[PDB]
Amino acid sequence: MENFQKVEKIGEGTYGVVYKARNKLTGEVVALKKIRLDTETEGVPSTAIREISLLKELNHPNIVKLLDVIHTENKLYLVFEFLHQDLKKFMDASALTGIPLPLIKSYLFQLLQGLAFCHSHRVLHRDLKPQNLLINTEGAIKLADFGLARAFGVPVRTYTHEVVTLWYRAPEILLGCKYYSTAVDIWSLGCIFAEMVTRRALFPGDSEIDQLFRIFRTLGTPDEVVWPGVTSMPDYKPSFPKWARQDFSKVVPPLDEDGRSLLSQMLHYDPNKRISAKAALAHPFFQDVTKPVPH
Amino acid sequence: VPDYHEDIHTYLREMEVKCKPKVGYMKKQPDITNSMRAILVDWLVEVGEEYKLQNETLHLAVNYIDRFLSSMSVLRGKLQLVGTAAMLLASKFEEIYPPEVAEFVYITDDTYTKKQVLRMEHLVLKVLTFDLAAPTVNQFLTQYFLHQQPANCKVESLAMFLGELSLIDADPYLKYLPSVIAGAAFHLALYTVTGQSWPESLIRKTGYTLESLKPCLMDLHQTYLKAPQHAQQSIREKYKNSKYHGVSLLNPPETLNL
Amino acid sequence: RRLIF
Repeated sequence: MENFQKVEKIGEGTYGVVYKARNKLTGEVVALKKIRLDTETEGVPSTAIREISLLKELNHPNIVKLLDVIHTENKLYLVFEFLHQDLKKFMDASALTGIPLPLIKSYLFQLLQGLAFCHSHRVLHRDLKPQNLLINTEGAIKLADFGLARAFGVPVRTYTHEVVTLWYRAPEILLGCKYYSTAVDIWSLGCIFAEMVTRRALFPGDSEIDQLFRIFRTLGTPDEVVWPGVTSMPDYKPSFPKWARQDFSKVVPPLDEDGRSLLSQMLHYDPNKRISAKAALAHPFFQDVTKPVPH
Repeated sequence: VPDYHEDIHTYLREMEVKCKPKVGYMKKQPDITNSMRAILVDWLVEVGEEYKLQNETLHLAVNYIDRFLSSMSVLRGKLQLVGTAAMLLASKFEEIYPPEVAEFVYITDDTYTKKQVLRMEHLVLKVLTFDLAAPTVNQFLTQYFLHQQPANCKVESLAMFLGELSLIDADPYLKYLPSVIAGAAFHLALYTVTGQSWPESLIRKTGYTLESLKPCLMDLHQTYLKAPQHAQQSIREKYKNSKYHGVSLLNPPETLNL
Repeated sequence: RRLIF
């Protein structure tokens, strides 16, 4: 820790105050997360148990590098690679013009790559959303904040009262599914892909039930044909309105047919049919991909 | 999305070799022994029942404990502190919300303080280098169960049951990787309920032939026959519940007819 | 319980 000089606080979150810092010996700039933890009650929290153990196995260009973990009597410092801001902050500032399409293409390509690496190493991210995606100035984007990420060597039992964040939750979670699957990360990403395109949230609900219905109203109320098992999902109700799917063209205007194709596959209602990250990468929407730089 | 079913199984096979403990370890431990390791794991089986924890959490805690005694000498009076710490860590990693530290302390009857528990947590994490995502027998079985034709609930419970028994006895089971024990228990449970055999699917999936499974399987058969006698019995008691179709009862085949 | 070792 003596080799690190604190430069400035760069926001907070889980763990507390994140600081930008510079290694005095190597010159490297770093993001320091500090976990005062509780040295009399709870110990290391699970978020850090998870983020550390899982990140240590996930070395990828589109996943933030945990560079080090420093231990002492009563502090645990985590040293991460530095990236100056998140997609949420970059979207709030790109409202007016919008993130240009080719930069959305490149962010989605990279995000799918990192998520593909996660899924194939049996890790569900679990909390994919714009504030948990970081960017540099050269056009890279990375999955961050693995605090809720979980290994799936055995299926992951869901929270009963979900915590993750309403607007990016998959309808299976909204319907009380018992286990998560890789698909829930895909749904989040597709909602994120939409949000970058149209500048608004895809399904900005105001309650769990309103969220379900905002989804049902846009993509149509699902049924056994579309989604084998729906009527049997724990929180399904026969009284749910049967909406007919509106036109997807008007839902994501700027997207060409290829983009709409990919988006609708990332938002399939049945989890087993939802496109995976691996296949999404071969989608034609990515044949003209480049790496532009954001302004 | 089983486009990763392959990769996951492949990756867990890669990680089980990296999360393996020193086979010899109990030998080079001047105060603790297998039989005491046996009592501790049997105890964790019940701490698990008391707090209605996942079997995976129980498997994970055993892996941590072995990997920890592989590098650190522990006196018998502190053994229960290692394990107690490993269950907390395992609980934090695997459970939706872990038990409070204070409960892990309570179940010891104050043989350790809350701070001593937290301190050991910390030490367990240094020694393990935060490598808590260890593959387990229970993880391999689950992956194997997708290849049954079709799923026989009694076969799943009983395989699970035999997998736990193997946690109790470093005695032989530390010499096999989790996937092999998993293989052996599945063949054994299947064989016990129906008379069928390590399916071709799995042979093709695992790269394991029945013959490759034969040493561990003979050990596991011995353990199954000998189980009503064992000093430790929390597992059999756990598996008498309707939850597992009481498989713990059915009579072990006296021969493997292998 | 304290573990008898």
